[PDB]
Amino acid sequence: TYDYLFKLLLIGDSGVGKTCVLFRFSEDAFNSTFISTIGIDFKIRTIELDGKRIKLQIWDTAGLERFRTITTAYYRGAMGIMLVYDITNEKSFDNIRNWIRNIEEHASADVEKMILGNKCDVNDKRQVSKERGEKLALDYGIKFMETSAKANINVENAFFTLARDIKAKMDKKL
Amino acid sequence: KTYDYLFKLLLIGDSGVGKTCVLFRFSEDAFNSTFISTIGIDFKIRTIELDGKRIKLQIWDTAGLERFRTITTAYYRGAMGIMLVYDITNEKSFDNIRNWIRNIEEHASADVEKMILGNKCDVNDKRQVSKERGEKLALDYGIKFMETSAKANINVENAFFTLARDIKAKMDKKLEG
Amino acid sequence: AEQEKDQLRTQVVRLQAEKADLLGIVSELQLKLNS
Amino acid sequence: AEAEQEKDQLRTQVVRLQAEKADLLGIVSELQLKLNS
Ligand SMILES: Nc1nc2c(ncn2[C@@H]2O[C@H](COP(=O)(O)OP(=O)(O)OP(=O)(O)O)[C@@H](O)[C@H]2O)c(=O)[nH]1
Ligand SMILES: Nc1nc2c(ncn2[C@@H]2O[C@H](COP(=O)(O)OP(=O)(O)OP(=O)(O)O)[C@@H](O)[C@H]2O)c(=O)[nH]1
Ligand SMILES: [Mg+2]
Ligand SMILES: [Mg+2]
Repeated sequence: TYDYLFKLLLIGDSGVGKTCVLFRFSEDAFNSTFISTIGIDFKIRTIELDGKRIKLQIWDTAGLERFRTITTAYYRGAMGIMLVYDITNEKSFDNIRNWIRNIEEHASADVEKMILGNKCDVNDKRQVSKERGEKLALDYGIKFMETSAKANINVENAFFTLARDIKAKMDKKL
Repeated sequence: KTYDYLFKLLLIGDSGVGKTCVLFRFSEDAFNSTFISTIGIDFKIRTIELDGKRIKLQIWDTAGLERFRTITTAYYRGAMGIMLVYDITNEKSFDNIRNWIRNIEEHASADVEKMILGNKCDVNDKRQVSKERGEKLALDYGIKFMETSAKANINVENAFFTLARDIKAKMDKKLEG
Repeated sequence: AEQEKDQLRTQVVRLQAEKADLLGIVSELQLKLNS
Repeated sequence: AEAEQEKDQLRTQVVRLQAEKADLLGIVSELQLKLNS
């Protein structure tokens, strides 16, 4: 049923769109009604890379601090982590540095990482320039893109790229 | 939380005796004859009412094959009731109930509620284990007994409601002190 | 062609509840390993 | 003033949820072995 199996997480502040980004990836849909994640949610999608079947087990964490202990235990064993902020919400962007510390303190040293500046369709309420997002990511040597679950921008590209990077690192070891 | 009580139940017994079919009948009020052996474990929820209170049953349907013994036995701890299922058309499955009871006693709590189900009682012609023998085995162990049929829908509701009642009564008596 | 709309909806509701419980169980098991 | 989802859509939802359930059950089973339940 699959050639590789990759564990992915999405982390970042409550409300930035982690569930919507995954919902767009998982089922090509968007719903604007906010239902904050209770602790954790889970989805499966199998993609193909280099003619091989890649099964993605994707864990969608709650962003609220009340769930930190529950969500943090999923970091061990993760092979790729999406760090998500909301381009209309400067504080969610500022918090990315704290989220990276949480990764570095709990996940594998070589876990693959990617930063997503989500809600890039709401340019009329933007608080974080694309340039500052690219710079933060450059400061940490992490890949970066702006996404929109609602308009379906860079969501496919985010996961396929993360998955490609995980696979290349795996393949290099053989 | 919709519910007032929460009971973890297990079904155990030899492969092919009908544990999954008994649960499917309780869960979804249907029966399918095509055998699909359970891979490790399956899981079903059903909420019933006893004494005007809402009883959520978390029901774990274990694989019977010995290849899955390690996986399935780790579910024993914390179970509050266990169905021990054999197949009235299959004497070996009945003979093995005593081994399943030993597996319960070695891994579950001392006061776990237990019940023996003699399943496929609709297949009267190919019966290998008389009802009297099933009743006597149960009597030897002080455990409740019923003959059931997932297919003809005999005693499936009765079995789960009785086990739940016995669990609930044990808890209530404990609470009141 | 014997499944019907309401049976299917009920199936979805049932699996969604099973999923919710299972996710709770994974989360708690993971915390018990983490000590 | 909003649409019933189709049963084709319902059929797909069930398949997706069953596959999720199968993985989670496997994950629960392996975690319990690590704890020595
Ligand atoms: N315009 C626009 N709104 C979005 C987008 N993504 C999410 N939203 C909105 O932002 C709200 C929050 O989205 P969620 O995915 O639930 O946020 P979350 O990160 O999963 O929040 P928690 O589960 O609490 O951690 C949603 O109700 C949507 O209305 C997007 O790409 N564009
Ligand atoms: N006539 C009749 N057949 C039954 C009954 N219950 C189960 N069967 C059949 O017996 C076979 C085994 O049923 P299952 O429920 O899959 O058995 P199981 O105990 O769950 O087997 P494992 O998962 O391998 O442990 C299936 O072909 C069912 O159709 C019953 O009450 N009456
Ligand atoms: Mg969410
Ligand atoms: Mg079975």
